[PDB]
Amino acid sequence: ALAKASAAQVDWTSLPAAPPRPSPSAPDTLIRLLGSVVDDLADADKVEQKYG
Amino acid sequence: RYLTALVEAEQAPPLPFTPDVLQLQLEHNVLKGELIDRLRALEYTIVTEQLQA
Repeated sequence: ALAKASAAQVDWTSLPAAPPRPSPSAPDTLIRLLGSVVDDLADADKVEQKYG
Repeated sequence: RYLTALVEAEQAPPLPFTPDVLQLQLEHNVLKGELIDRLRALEYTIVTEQLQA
């Protein structure tokens, strides 16, 4: 029962929790270069992080 | 994507469209002649206003 419980206890078929992402805090230089585009790129990053 | 966004940013133009320079110089020359003729008519009326004054 101990061996069975230990084997059952872990989900090898599942994917582990990646480390958490703190806030972006984008730099003023990159913002000055790309004012309006970083929002679209961040949305695409969320889309790819969820789907891809 | 950031590379392409930067290359597109630097290579983009001040305007968002492609102006047809010929039609713009056409409207410019027509409007110029209408403005010169308007100023000449206004000087023509100003002569009568500085006469009444």
